[PDB]
Amino acid sequence: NRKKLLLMGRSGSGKSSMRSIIFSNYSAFDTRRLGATIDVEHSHLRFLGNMTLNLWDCGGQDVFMENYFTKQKDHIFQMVQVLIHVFDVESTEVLKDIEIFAKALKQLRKYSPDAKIFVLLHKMDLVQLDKREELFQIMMKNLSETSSEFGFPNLIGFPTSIWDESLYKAWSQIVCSLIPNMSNHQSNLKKFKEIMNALEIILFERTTFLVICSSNGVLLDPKRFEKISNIMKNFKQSCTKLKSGFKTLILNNNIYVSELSSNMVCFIVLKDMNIPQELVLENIKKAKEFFQ
Amino acid sequence: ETWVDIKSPSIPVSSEFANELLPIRWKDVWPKYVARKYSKWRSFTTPAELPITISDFPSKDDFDRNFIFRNHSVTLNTDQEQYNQTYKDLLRDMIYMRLLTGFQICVGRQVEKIELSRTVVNKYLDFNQNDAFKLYLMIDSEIHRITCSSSGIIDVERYLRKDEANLFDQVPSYIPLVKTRYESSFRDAMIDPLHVKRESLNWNQ
Amino acid sequence: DCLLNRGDMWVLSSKLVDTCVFMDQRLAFLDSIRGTIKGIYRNGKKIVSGYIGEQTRIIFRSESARLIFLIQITDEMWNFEETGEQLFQKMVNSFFPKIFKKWKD
Amino acid sequence: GFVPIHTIFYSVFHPTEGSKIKYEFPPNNLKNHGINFNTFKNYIIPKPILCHKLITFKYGTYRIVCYPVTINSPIYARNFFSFNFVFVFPYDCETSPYEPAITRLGKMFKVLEEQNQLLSKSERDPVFFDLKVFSIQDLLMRIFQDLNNYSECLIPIDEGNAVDIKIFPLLRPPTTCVSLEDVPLSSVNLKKIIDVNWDPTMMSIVPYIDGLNSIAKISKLSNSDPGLVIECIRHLIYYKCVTLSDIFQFSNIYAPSSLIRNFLTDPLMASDCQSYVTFPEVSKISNLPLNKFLPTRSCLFDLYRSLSQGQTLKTWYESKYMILKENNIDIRRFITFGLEKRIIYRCYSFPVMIMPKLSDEEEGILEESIRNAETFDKICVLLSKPKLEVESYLNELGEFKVINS
Amino acid sequence: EIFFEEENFQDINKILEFDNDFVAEFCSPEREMCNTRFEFTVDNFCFLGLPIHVDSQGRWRKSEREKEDLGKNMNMFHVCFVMNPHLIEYNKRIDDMYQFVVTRLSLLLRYVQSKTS
Amino acid sequence: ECLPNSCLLGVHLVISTHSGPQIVYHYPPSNTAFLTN
Ligand SMILES: Nc1nc2c(ncn2[C@@H]2O[C@H](COP(=O)(O)OP(=O)(O)O)[C@@H](O)[C@H]2O)c(=O)[nH]1
Ligand SMILES: [Mg+2]
Repeated sequence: NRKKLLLMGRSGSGKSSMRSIIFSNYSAFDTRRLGATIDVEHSHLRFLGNMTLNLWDCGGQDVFMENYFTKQKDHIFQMVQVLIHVFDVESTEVLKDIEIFAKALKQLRKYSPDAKIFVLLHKMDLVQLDKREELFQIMMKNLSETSSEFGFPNLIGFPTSIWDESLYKAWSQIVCSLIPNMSNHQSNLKKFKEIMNALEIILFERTTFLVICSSNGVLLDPKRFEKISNIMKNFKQSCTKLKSGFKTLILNNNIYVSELSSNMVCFIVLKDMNIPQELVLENIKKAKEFFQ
Repeated sequence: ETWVDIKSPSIPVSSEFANELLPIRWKDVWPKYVARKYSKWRSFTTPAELPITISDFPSKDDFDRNFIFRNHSVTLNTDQEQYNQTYKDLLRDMIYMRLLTGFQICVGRQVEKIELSRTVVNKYLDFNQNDAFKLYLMIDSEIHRITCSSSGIIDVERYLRKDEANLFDQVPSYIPLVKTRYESSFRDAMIDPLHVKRESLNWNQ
Repeated sequence: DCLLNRGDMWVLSSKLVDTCVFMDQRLAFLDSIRGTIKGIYRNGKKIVSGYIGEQTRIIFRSESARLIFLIQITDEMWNFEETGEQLFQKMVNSFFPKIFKKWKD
Repeated sequence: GFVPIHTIFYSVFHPTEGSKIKYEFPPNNLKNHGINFNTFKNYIIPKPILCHKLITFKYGTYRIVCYPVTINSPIYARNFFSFNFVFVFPYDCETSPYEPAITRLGKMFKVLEEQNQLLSKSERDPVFFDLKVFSIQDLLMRIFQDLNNYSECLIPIDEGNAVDIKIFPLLRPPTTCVSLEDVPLSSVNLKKIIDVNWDPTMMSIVPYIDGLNSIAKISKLSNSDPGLVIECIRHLIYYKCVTLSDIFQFSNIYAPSSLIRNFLTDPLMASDCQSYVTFPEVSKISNLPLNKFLPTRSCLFDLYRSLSQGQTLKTWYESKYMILKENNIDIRRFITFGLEKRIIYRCYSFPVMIMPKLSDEEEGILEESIRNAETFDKICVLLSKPKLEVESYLNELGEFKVINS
Repeated sequence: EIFFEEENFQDINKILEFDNDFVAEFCSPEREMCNTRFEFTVDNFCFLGLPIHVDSQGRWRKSEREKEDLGKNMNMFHVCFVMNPHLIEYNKRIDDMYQFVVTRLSLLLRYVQSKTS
Repeated sequence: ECLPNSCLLGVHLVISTHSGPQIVYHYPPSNTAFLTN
């Protein structure tokens, strides 16, 4: 179960910043000290307990980018499952970025045409708040007209930044496109939701704290998953100060955050506030071996 | 002696006598058993001051070969006891002024051997418990011993090392040419480096 | 960054008697002078904490001191070493930058 | 000989357009000769695990030597500034002498870049800097031309910095099997080489080097420890000046070698052999009886081949004494010329086991020498006694035999 | 057995103060620097070998299901010898090691990989 | 030098899959201090 993810972009696009924050556990202020990635940096990251991710943090500078599509084209773009192209909105060479993306799409269509393309419009915190979404539209349409040209009828894009929680949503949806047996996880989560009579049950990953699945797939915030992921990353970094690891968290006897297994974390919001804690904890412990 | 006479450079070291080739005045900065391979960069980065204590002293024959003898007797007047200054404060000030010139306080075995062949020698100075202090100080020029009692009559005996045939008169005059940073021509130095020396202070006054 | 007289070192050592210290303990003298116990030795061992007695050879190293350099310019400065380096090239390219980096560190 | 440099180029890491050849001399040499800076660009500008090291690799027929340097400071953009002064040589040479020069050049320019940013500001581009808080081409031309022509350079780059390079040949380290029974020769005149910077021991060893003094004899004569004499002789061997030889006795087993034909095939060996082996006058030693005008080259060749493996010098000299008397031949010089020209060798004597009362130290070193199968020469040197006394002492100690190898 | 003593052991992930990922990176050349000598020197450490790389097609040479997957996915294998010859005998030791050991071993390995993986 | 000395320290088997280069087997796991000295 080896998944080959490519992480490409232009110079200074922030690819290694995403790789460090999501997986290597770096803060937002600690990405300024990062150097320039030379050629391709490989990272073998173990997701859940069975998945292994071969993330290829590519260079992004002009010599490396010209080298990718001429000499190493038979190596970087073969047996590829997911491409993640990072577009910087601070770039003044947007047409060159679109041409680089077109060459990457052409190579992927030539070699491994079953892959999944994702685009992240990074550094979307320097732009003013009023012109963000429209800008995300204005590029994306063009990218769609590019993406449908070289095969690939579908292309999913995300307005991302390292100073908010959108990175977690983008990376969660990128990673979840590779997780096997998602239907079984959804069915078991629905069964547990019916059994415990819970308002919403969300299943994460323990290390990266990315969302894996949700019970639902009073109006609630549509961006609650990424906010909970950011809050849990902050709480893990806070609990590292006490020389220990986070295990459980009970809020108002209504919100239970529990270590479901050695690779997942469950976030259960129930309906009745009068349930004793031990019954919910026991039912959590019974389902610990079920999701394994 | 300031040098050891090697018989020949072609003969090897005798046992491990090279570790005994250390200055006597700076011998106390090194630890008892830590090797010298560690204190290399520490001399450059963080230079060490001259220690207060000295662990060497002349033997009995050296005091009867080349030395002389003087005598002091000091006791503060009634004017200084108008302020809160007793004989202990005078002794502390006198030891303070014996220092700042290069003096080193003598505590160890040789000083005790000299003291017996004439009770407790002191290194620090505590006015609360003890009430009578005796301590030696040593530079190459002269060796002081300061004794005190409850009577307040502080006694200082100084043994001056006599000069050997006027070494500062047997060396030729040597005036180099010094060019400083703001100068542009090599002028003449205004001091003879060889004939300037730390002079023996008149400690009585 | 502070001027202690030799007698000031003597007095500060006199106040540090029958008092136990440890590593990196910032002592204070006259509420302004700062110290740092960077090393306690006993029987050849660098102990973390130690007891200072009447016969403890306490030393006062200075981290801000005056230094004089005397460089000999001779006929040998332009000579070559066996590897292929001039001696003044070693002096101005390997000795002084290293000592300044160590002083800043 | 020193290999000429083929191409020298200065590479820098641009934060937008990547690693590239900033300058190169000769111009368009890499592209004309086939070298491509898209295959080994990851070694010229590497990740900071290979930096500050002497990377030397092979590209086709060209050996590429470089010392990449990466400087970490917040002043430069992306917190790093990477460069490399890369030298290219043909593969079929020895790049050994140029490696310390390249390493020192890289270290010096790293020091200057850390000091006053001599290389970063020379690009005249603010993209190399954060922007929030001297010609390299002429220097490369001068380095290339001066190292190809003179093997030296004193190229000035500023008011206080100069690229100062001299290329020295690499020499083999000397032997470690030098002992107390080996006499040192001197193919060079050591009197005129002594200057003020010599070791004090090497000054004293020089007068007592004449082809007949043993190292123990030199040590006792010059009042020196034998170990420092051993080290000084090793230093003199290191410069190819002093070659060891054997102690000359009249009980040695000198034998012809496989190079005796060099006494005929070398046109300038026999002519010097006539003048070398002859006494300056009619010496009295050529007039003593066996018991009581220059030599012909055929005579000398017949005397060289008369030696044999088992005929000691006493037996050969008393079997050929009219020839060495009429021709006025010094036997010690006769043997030493053959040993220096490697036309005869010595068959060593080995006392393998099967008188005055010597002291405990002498008998201890005697037993230690016998247990290690040391030659008669070393035992004689250590005991300060001749061969006959040593043989009598050994026969008193136990039965033994002599091997002449 | 001396290579596995406590005073003479290092972790599997580290080779001569270098990680396995970095060594596998810089001992894996491009296509232009493969199928030939790879005499690479860092600092008194010659990494020497004859990398064998697949051609434009899937051909290695011209005349459990993870095993077949790795056989169809691998494109290069390299047998790298680490040497530390002295500076005066580099051109002899490296040349004889490449001529007598590395070349024949790597060519036989390429042949056996070409016929039966 | 006629004395034979094959100055060898170890071997690596480095393969390059499509998931990146990797080391499969290196025989001597000793450190630099024991190997060089
Ligand atoms: N302000 C801001 N800076 C960013 C953002 N993303 C990346 N960066 C900057 O990008 C720099 C590092 O870029 P890097 O990951 O090395 O780019 P890469 O090498 O092309 O992957 C850091 O100094 C960050 O300050 C962002 O969303 N906002
Ligand atoms: Mg990067």
